Amino acid sequence: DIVMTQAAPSVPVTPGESVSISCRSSKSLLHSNGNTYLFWFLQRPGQSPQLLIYRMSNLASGVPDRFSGSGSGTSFTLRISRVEAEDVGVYYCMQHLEYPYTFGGGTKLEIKRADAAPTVSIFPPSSEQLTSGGASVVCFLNNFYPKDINVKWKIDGSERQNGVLNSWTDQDSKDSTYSMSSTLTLTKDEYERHNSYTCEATHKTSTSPIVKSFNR
Amino acid sequence: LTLEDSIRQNGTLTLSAQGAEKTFKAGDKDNSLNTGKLKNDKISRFDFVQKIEVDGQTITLASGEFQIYKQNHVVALQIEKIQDSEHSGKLVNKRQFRISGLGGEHTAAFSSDDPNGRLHYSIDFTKGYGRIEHLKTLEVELAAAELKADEKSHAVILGDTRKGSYHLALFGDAGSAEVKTVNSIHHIGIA
Amino acid sequence: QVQMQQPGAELVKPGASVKLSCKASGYTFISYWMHWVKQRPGRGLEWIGRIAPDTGIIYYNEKFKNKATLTVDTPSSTAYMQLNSLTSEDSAVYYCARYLKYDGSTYRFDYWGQGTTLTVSSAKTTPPSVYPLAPSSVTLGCLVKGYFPEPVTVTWNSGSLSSGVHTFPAVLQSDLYTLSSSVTTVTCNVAHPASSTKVDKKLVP
Repeated sequence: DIVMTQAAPSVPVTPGESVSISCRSSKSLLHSNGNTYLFWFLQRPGQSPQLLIYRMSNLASGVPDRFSGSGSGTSFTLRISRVEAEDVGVYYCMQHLEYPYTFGGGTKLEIKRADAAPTVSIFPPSSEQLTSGGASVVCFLNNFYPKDINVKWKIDGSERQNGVLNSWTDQDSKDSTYSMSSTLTLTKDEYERHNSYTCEATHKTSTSPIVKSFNR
Repeated sequence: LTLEDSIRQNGTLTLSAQGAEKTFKAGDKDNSLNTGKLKNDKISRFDFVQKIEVDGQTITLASGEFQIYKQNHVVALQIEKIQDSEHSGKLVNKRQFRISGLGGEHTAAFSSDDPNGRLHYSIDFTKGYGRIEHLKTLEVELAAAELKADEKSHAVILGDTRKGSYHLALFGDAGSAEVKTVNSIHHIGIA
Repeated sequence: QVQMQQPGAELVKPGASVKLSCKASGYTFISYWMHWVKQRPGRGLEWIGRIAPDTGIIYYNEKFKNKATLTVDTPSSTAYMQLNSLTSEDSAVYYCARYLKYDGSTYRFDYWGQGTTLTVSSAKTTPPSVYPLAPSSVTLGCLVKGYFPEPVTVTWNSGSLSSGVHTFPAVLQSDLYTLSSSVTTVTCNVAHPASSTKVDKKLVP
């Protein structure tokens, strides 16, 4: 089987500059008819792969002029002349010269943008959840950079280490920013035994950490 | 003059030569060609492309050389690039020789890359035996048989090849032959 | 227009079989091959096989020789794919893609199905529990807790409110999934295709 290799796992780039994503093949993708059968694909998170380049250099309908295709035998490269934030995602090369059709590993485009601070949002458990016998305090860390952030909880001034589940978003398609959500799962019982709850975020943005709290 | 059997899948036929391309679309009677207006007793070669349209885009099904023989009253199609729509899905460089011509018939030579061929056949109205030579193939003989309208309203020889099959159509006051050798099944024409 | 419809998700018990469908619309269905692609959770796109509704021929990847069975119904303009003796390593997303039987077009892998999220496990489908999260810009949340299996489709104001939305990836705790979504007459629209549920919750003080 033909082996498609994308040596770069991810490439960083600043908005407005030029990027180059490369892909190598085990055998020449040039057929005797002279046509090189190579595709380039963009998979945005939670979406189906989208054709970008066909025949190694020809742009596909609906693909912006920024995207460019080039290559030879056993060497192929996709180029974005001016990288915008909407280009974040994983780029896949694919051969269809021989069965089995084989994809490349995928190179994620990462956008280096200006350092920004997280925006804390805190939320008391809803009345419906409290009626349901559960209690989940839910904290949001919206629109920050970079992805390295840490989270601490304070139940009545004491730390919590159980039932703390965290989730991280990918790069924002416009803001080039990240976001995070931490959820503290409590019962209707022990949530009713504490008054002060605090969610604390630590980041390079400020020396003094940001914590937002609430009291019932 | 008008060749409708040379079109595939009810598509097009772009014959192109000498900086000019005429597209004969099937279903229209306006398509026509030289009724011997080109040089007689000579094989005139054209570069043809067969195309169809699928979902608003034209796709070439085959291409290659297109040669004709002219008399008072045989079209040959040397395909050089055909599509493997069954397996590869790619326009491969497969070479095949076919014959798809007819002219003005009455009612009652060339081979694959071998332009210099002689057709010496004779027939008398007993109710068509012929010898073919001057070719790469060593030693082919058309087998004599009867003739009839055969629902074509025109006399047809429908002879054999010597284990073969030949067809010659009378005209005026024209044919195609199939032969099977060890190397491959060679297509020959009569004119 | 060309539209290819796939079921959003499907849950089955291990060791059983499943027949994924991919309907087609807006093009001459017999002229196009049908390819199937698996994308497992994490990373990696595998090509499985193509089926020709005109010739009836299936070309397949040897890795899926005994795992996949490709059939087509030209009258209904639908292609099917049957997965057999399902194991845990078959939990993945499966795509269909058109591929014109002819070379020289812009009609190869140019339209992709939305994907079918196939989850194979012994558990049972649980519809989600949706709780609105409420306190110059206002942040509003929406908790979608205790559903199974993935995925869900969180949406705000039927898609009208689409800038500033932050939907977070799910977390697998105690055999069920849970996510949350934010945004900065506001309605949280959650759908769970596996249990066939749509929930519209309004965010109010």
